Amino acid sequence: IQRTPKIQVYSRHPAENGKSNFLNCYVSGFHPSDIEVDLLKNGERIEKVEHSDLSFSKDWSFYLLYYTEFTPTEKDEYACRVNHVTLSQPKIVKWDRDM
Amino acid sequence: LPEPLPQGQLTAY
Amino acid sequence: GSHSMRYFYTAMSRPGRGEPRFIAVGYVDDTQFVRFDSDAASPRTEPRAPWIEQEGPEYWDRNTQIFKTNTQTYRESLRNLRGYYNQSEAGSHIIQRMYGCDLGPDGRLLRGHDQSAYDGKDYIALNEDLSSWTAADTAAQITQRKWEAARVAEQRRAYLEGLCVEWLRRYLENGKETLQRADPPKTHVTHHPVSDHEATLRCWALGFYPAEITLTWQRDGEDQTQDTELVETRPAGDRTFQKWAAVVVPSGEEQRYTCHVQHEGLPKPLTLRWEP
Repeated sequence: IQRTPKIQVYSRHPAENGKSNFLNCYVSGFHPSDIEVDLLKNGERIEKVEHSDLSFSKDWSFYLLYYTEFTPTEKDEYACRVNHVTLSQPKIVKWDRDM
Repeated sequence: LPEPLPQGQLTAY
Repeated sequence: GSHSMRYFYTAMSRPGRGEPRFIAVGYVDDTQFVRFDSDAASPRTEPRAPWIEQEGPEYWDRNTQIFKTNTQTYRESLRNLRGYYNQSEAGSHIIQRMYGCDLGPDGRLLRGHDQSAYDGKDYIALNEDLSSWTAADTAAQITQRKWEAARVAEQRRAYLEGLCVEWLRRYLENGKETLQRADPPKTHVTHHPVSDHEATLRCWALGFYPAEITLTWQRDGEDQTQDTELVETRPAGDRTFQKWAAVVVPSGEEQRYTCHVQHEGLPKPLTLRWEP
């Protein structure tokens, strides 16, 4: 069978409005490995997002870290959009600086 | 260092 | 302390979109140090940690030959397993291999590992004796018999007890400033009211390495395992990890809750409470 991805959206460093940081989207626990991940800024896709090399956990499920530089503000909204064979529609997870 | 190739033919599954 | 080295191979077929892709990544504990991808413009073993860069050309060439040969062999293996399961040539499948050695705090071999899966399910594994196999089904038994006839277990054992341990020790020395350095978690508790009679207490652990950590909530000294929301430990991107545990508590009873943190970087388990 297949396994759907777990998704976490968060920053590398504590969020400080106006200060450069890194926005991360960690997808894990999925199988097969093909997966599409986009990082969004106010609904728009961020270009040049980088990701880690494919690896997996002891239960064989895969994990990947997608990341890009970003500067947190009070208004700007960030999120991660994930698509996988196990999803009938892309899953959107908004960034919450408290999560 | 990963597992080196054997002397003979690498055995497939 | 204790350390381990692991290589993770992923071979994925994709009928109609070229030959199966082979990716290999190597880790020492929770630090990746090498990668190989058959889909790269110019497939070659590449460094992913500063301390491995000092290895000479011979090392990289050796690695690349191994991965290039494995790339081809896994394509045969994917064809073989498709047949073992009477599957059609139309579907995409994946073979994964995870292997390596574990060392104790004294640098001695604790045990070796060599496991494989097909489409995410355990297929065949080398037993702890590094001499016999455990096959998951009648298909894996074909591989088992083929590997027993070719004395494959002996090759795996020779590696796991030899080069695996020797090179892991070398890496641990060359990267001792990081690989043998445990960074304790920076901890704190946040408070988030949910309603007039409930509030969320979230215990944070940030900037720690390695990833192994124990984060739990206690109410009056009793573990709240069932009522605790525990997110998976996640990478920060700077080698460290993050994690949090949360519990929803009755307003005014916050002081009855204590967060406990256990981490190699900590000489003694920590106990925290919400500090208004």
